[PDB]
Amino acid sequence: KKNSYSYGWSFYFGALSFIIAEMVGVLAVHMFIDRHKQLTGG
Repeated sequence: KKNSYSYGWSFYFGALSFIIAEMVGVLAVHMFIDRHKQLTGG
């Protein structure tokens, strides 16, 4: 006990990649719904 292990570096890059990929996905759904609403009207 009392080892004080650190999660250090690029494990955080995996975490940031999660956040970035999810923001990408939600913007993709934005593009779908707006692009379909464009061919709705007249």
